[PDB]
Amino acid sequence: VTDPEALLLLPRLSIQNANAISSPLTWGFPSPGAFTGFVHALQRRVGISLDIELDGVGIVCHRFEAQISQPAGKRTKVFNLTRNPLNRDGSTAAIVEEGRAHLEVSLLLGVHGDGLDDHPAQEIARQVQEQAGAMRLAGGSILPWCNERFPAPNAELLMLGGSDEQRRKNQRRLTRRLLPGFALVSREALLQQHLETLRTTLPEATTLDALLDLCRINFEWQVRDKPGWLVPIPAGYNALSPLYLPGEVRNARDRETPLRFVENLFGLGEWLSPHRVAALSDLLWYHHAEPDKGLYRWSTPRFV
Amino acid sequence: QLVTHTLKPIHPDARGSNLHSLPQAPGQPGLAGSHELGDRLVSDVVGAPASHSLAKQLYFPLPGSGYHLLAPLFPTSLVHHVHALLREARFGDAAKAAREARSRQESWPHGFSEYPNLAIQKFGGTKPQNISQLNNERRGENWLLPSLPPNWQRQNVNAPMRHSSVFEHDFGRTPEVSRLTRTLQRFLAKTVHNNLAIRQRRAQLVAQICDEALQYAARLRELEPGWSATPGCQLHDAEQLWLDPLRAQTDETFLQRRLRGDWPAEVGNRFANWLNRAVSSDSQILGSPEAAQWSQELSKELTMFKEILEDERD
Amino acid sequence: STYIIKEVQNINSDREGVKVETTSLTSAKRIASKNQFFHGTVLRIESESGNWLAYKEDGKRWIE
Amino acid sequence: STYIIKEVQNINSDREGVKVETTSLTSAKRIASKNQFFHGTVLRIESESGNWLAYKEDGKRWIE
Amino acid sequence: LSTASVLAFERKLDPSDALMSAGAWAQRDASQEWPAVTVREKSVRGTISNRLKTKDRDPAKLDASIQSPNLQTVDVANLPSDADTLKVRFTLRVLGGAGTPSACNDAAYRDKLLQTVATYVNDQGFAELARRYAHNLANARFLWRNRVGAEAVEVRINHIRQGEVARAWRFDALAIGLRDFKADAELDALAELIASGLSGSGHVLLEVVAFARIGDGQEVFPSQELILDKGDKKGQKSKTLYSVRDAAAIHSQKIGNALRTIDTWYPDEDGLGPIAVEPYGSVTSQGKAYRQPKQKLDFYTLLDNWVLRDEAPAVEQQHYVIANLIRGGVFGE
Amino acid sequence: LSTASVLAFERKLDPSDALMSAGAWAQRDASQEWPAVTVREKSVRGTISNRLKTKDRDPAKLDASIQSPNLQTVDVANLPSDADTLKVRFTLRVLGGAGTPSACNDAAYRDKLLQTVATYVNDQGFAELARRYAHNLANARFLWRNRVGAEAVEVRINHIRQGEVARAWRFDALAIGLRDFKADAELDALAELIASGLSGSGHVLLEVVAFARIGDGQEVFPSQELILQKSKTLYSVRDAAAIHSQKIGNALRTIDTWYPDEDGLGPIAVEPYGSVTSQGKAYRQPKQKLDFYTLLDNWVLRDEAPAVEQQHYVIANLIRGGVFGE
Repeated sequence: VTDPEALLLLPRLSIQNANAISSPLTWGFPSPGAFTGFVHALQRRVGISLDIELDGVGIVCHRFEAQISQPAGKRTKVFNLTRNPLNRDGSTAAIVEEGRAHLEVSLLLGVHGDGLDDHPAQEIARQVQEQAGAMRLAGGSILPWCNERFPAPNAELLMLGGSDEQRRKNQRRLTRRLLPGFALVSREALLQQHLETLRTTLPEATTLDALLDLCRINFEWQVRDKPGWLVPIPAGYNALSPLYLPGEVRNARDRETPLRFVENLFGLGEWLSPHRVAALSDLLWYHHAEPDKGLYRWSTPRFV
Repeated sequence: QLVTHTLKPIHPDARGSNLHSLPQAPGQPGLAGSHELGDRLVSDVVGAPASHSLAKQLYFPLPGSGYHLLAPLFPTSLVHHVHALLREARFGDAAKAAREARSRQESWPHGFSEYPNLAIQKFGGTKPQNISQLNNERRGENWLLPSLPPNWQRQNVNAPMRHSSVFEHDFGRTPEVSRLTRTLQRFLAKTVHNNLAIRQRRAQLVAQICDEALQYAARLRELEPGWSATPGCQLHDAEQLWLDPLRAQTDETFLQRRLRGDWPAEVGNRFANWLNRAVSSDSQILGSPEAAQWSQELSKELTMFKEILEDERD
Repeated sequence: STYIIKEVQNINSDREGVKVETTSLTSAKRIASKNQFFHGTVLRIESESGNWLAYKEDGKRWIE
Repeated sequence: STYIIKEVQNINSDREGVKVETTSLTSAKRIASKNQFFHGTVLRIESESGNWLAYKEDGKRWIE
Repeated sequence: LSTASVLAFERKLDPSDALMSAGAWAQRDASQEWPAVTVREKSVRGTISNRLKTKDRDPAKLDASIQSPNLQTVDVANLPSDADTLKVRFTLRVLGGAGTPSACNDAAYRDKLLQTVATYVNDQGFAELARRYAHNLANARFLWRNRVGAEAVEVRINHIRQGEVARAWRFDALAIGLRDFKADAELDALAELIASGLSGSGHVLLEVVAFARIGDGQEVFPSQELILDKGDKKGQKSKTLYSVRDAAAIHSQKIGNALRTIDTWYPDEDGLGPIAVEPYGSVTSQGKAYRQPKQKLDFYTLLDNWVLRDEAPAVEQQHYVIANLIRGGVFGE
Repeated sequence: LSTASVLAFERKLDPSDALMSAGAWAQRDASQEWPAVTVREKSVRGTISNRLKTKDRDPAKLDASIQSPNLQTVDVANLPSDADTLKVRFTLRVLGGAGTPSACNDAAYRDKLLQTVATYVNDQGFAELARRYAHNLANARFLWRNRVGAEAVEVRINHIRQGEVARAWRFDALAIGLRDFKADAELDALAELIASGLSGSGHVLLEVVAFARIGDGQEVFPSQELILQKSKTLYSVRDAAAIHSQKIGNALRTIDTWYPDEDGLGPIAVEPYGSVTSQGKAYRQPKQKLDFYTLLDNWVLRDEAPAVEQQHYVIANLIRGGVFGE
């Protein structure tokens, strides 16, 4: 939860044929891990060249368009699959599950490296945007902003220096351009509150998520109300087996680091307009891992 | 064999080490996982740990340390458990009567929950039997849950220069705000006994109104190149100042000059009056405790609303 | 449940109705049919507000 | 059990069908396959109502 | 030194969706606001003309089927009332590092592959592949049915640099041979730009816009979107055309597959022209797969030999192998 | 050398939608900006006209049905208040390469087909098919009910080259025989142009515009769209009536007159098995050897060239395109 010295705001990043499943039992916006690992992979390459530190990643979804068709038999929609190429044997290809969609998202990169002062901010922003364009986020190509209107450059602003008045003015200016989209944040307070509240009935976690993510109707008739948009998300992957040396795991793609079998862990996230958030640093997602316990979560602790 | 994870439903050529079961529950209480149940585990018979290319191995960063690759598997027990939990809810004579009661308006004791915008995923394709722990009916019958953001459904934006939408532009009624206004206006009939909880749901519902309102103006400015002179400018003058296009190349320099020294302050009054006329209140209740909290909430919301637009021109 | 039972010649009309205050809609429907004061009228059940709950023509079954 | 057997080029189509009046649906499938007049058609068994009972593609096995 | 059970290469030259619009060829140069073509629905009533199976000794049985037609719904896209020119706009990016493997089990194999790639590049550059791709981009080979029966097809490629300024080009698909590759100054320049981008120049973006004269009120043929959900009830469409933003378009992979139709060294080479670069030389339309595994020309066999035994195959095989590595995919096991 | 389980031939001579409008026969010289005929709805009281079984029906049962008639809503399109002439405008393109197969499993079959096609073209050109098509394009046979009971029908077939009108043509459907094909200089020129386009000598675009005298305020019979109360749904494009592409191409291909009956039906559309929906009978039944599949199989495997008439019918089928094999 290190304080980011500066923040780079990507104005608009388009993605096509991304991963819309993100989980075995859920589908939709991609897992936050896909975005967090992206900034990490970028820092590993550009971080050494520009001598910058990126630990916080903010996610704001401006536009999400999936590829689904609702059938006439039932009200459950289906996804639009692709056609696999013919097999080597010459027989027809086998259909496989896949997802594709158009996702216009904006990422916030917290710059904690002190070396930023030694180089121009505009140059650092342009250098980062150049790698972001060639990079593939969420599993698909990133279509740059090219249209009749002028292109959108990446702006890096330092949040350490300046009075609180200038800080608030900057946050307002950023929210002004980030209003069209909705931000993504992890909300575990309400989740734990409901868990303890219904613990007496039964200690079931999945049941609570299922009950929260649905249209609840009360007898009176009436529909239960929620303060904002709440949806389940893949908080992380829990360790399912003990660590094994790179030699123990057969067919390992790397012998430098050991392989570990993990499972899926869900959570409950909330969609809040950027104007609702007071501190922008609280939006950036920070990956936290525990060496003893295999719990690895990207939830933003400073949000609470 | 009996295992809690298999690669058969994940991929046809996926082969690797399948764990027999979870000895411990690594899932923390702060989150939800398969390790939080520890019961109702259903493991079917399929048909030096090894991995495969389709294992979907992904590296994970560590603070000041090296990298650790993770090879997640396909949870079968949790998937079947959630599937049965949702099947017994959507189907069954018990839930069936519940939905019928809603149409009849009968206040039945039991409450039925719906799952709109569901998705279907097939396992095994032409050969569903190839999937592990997938029965004849269970194959391809596993439905997922929609995680799309509330803004997933996007419609067109229309702001014409005629009088058709010039007079009604100030309102800007949208299907998203229409469903919220009905829920907000339903909390004004609660008595003093229900005033305790109304202090939170009603307070949070005010912010969502301003949020859904600002999004409409943002999408309008981000979709329409501009708006020229339109009829009905008596009360619509304040609304036109919400979405400000750039000065035209062939226009004069007196357009931005007049708008620069003018702050948008009538938008707040037009919004407050619009909400006051949209939501009904009681005259006799003006001297009640509910009226005080209602006015306080409306004032708190109007303050942030006016503040948001104050920085727009400045 | 307050239900306003109205009678009109055609489904399109504005005539006042009696407030039954019944538990469920089925009760109001059975009451309207048992107490129907006319043969060719079109029964129209509506809630306390202006929203039309259901209608039934003389020669047709209940519709919502 | 009255079953309507229909034939169409694509699985998605509307066409009249013969009434088999068979005892069981599996019997209906066998009869339809026997009476198939075409190679590229998609056999579709449907009940008296608009509910689709089952379909079978030319190059695929029976599906419900 | 055995092979790696897990081998994958990220695909290169990945394009995006192609937007379409209609308008007048006269205003195409001065007008780029052409409205998009919106999909529409239509109904067709056809007879069953498929091959008969039952014996033809039943004349009455045949006339019966004719009495019952086949009804279905489809989707079609037609140009506006007054529009004779179709416009298609799509972008293309060049990532680079084709030879660079994404994941390898053994380090020795990865090092050997990088060494062989560097050696090949030093001996001769990718100018051949870049030149082949230049022809595909210049001509309309990417179009499948829109090109057939066209009066004039004009392709314009613009190299989008840091600023709006670009080296906009103009070519003719009809003038350029479909089955023959000829050298030209513009083609050479484009091939050089592609080779640089692949080598890692730093940034490459090419916006390709095509204008094809078809006719007033004509019908375009977009890529049908696969659904795979037959459904449990009627009231559905039998043909669904892929559309984004209420506008017809062509799939990114469907475009990138045609654009990479440079595999002309297949063993048969008897009348067939350019073919898609795919493993085992499979062909969907022809239904046959050239370069079967029984022969030694197979991609996997050639790569295994050139890696373990260091046997450099014919220049043609090396070009095909580099093209496949550029396309990317999953190999090994 | 067996056949290919997968065989497909893209259709040729594919026209576009046909727009409609109304106007005055006098203004025929200048026909632009005329407002289109917009479909509208009108209530119609349904009646019992079907043939009911006398055994099931009875005197009381009948009075019961007619007592409560079933109302049904339909859609009709009528010309403007003051308009006596209907106008229809549709384009046509010539792709070419009819014999060229789009997809074939076996290469030997494709080569044999291309060889047979080249041999046929060398022996005799498509001038016969082009001449027959010219008659259908000239006359108003494409119209199904609008032509019946018309005072004057005038067809104008223009030629669009590089966006300009290369050569125009004006014919009369009434003067031209419906069941008889007569030779004319213009028809021969049009047939030559079509043959060239099909042979691939250049792009060919023909804009056909017809003007039929129906009457003031008359009711046109557009193509009814498929149903999902509302019973009759008319197909409207951009709030204007039109005719389906297949509905036009079906009439335009009425060149099959070599059936084994020689009845008075006249021109029949080229369709496999000579099926006819209205007549409810399919000429050229599979029992005989004249069937298209048998003729092609024989002329391919056994290289048996059938009569010139059968060869023409087979070439017409290949031009129309379709799915063959298995």
